[PDB]
Amino acid sequence: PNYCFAGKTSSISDLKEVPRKNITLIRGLGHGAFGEVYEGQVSPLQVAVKTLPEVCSEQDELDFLMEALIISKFNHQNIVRCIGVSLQSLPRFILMELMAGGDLKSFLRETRPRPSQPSSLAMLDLLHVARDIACGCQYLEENHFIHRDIAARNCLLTCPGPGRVAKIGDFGMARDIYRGGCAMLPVKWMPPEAFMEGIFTSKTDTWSFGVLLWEIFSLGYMPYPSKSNQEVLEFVTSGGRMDPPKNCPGPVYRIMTQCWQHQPEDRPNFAIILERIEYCTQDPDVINTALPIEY
Ligand SMILES: C[C@H]1Oc2cc(cnc2N)-c2c(nn(C)c2C#N)CN(C)C(=O)c2ccc(F)cc21
Repeated sequence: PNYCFAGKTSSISDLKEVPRKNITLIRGLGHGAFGEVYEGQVSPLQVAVKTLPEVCSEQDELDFLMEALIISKFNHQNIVRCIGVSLQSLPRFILMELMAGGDLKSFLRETRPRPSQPSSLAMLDLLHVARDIACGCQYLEENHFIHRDIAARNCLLTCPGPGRVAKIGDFGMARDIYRGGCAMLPVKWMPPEAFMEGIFTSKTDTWSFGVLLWEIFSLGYMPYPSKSNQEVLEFVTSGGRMDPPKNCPGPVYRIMTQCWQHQPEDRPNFAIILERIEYCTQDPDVINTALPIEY
C-alpha cells in the first residue's frame, strides 16, 4: 500500500524502522479509546509513542501504517515530527516528537488565568498559538493536503511555558478519507458545503481554523455552547455564527467571521489569515487587552 503526497510516492519501506531494543517506555500520557500513547526514549532521544493494539483488524493495521506514512512525509516546523516507527515488533509503534505541553484544548482549560495565577496567559500567547497553527495550515494548503479536522484537540504544544510552539499533531480524519459515522463527525468544525454535499477544499480548513480561533480565544470552551451537533448544523446553514469569546478583541473576532463566510470563495486562504494574525499582534490595543480571570 502506497502513499502519495506532493509529487512523491512512498511505501512502508520508506519509514524509518527503529530497533525495538532501542525503545523504552517511560509513562502513559493519557491513553485514548483505541491505542495508547506513552512518553518514551530512543537510544537519549525523547519521544511520544503511539501504539497499535495487538488485538486489531487488518483494516486497523492498514490505518496505522497509513498514519505513519502521512506524518513521516510532512516537513514543517508546525507539524509534529515522526522520529520513526517500530512495525516489525508487536505491539507496533509510531514514534513522534514529544510535545510536553500536551494538547491545546487541555492546555487552554488548565492554563486559564485564575486569581492565584492571574498572569498565566496573555493575548499575545494566544495569537502566537494561532499563528503557529495557521503556518502549519498554510503548509498543508500549499501542498494540497486537506486536514478536515482542524481543532484544538488535534494540536500540541512543545512545552507549557513561555517559549511554547503549537503544532498540528493528529491526522486521523485525513487518514480515514485517504483510505466512521455521523455521530463521530466534527460537525461543529465543518462548513455548510462540507456536511451537506461532502465537498472538501482547503477552504474547508479555513472554516475549521475559524472555529479553532474561537476555541483559542475562549480559552478552551466547546464551540457553540449548549448546542448539539444537529442544532449547530441547522444554525450554521441558516447563517448563524458564534458570538465573540469573552473579551475577544474586535480585530481577532473579524478573522473568525471571515473564516466563516458562507461561500468558500469569500473565505481567506491561510496566507491572508497569517497576514491578519500578524497585524493583530502588532496592534497595542489588541495585545494589551486583558483576558478574563476565571473565579
Ligand atoms: C498521539 C499523541 O501525540 C503526542 C501527545 C503528547 C505529546 N506529544 C505527542 N506527539 C501529550 C498529550 N498529553 N500529554 C501530557 C503529552 C505529553 N507529553 C496529548 N495526548 C495524550 C494525545 O494522545 C495526543 C493528542 C493530540 C494529538 F494531536 C496527538 C496526541
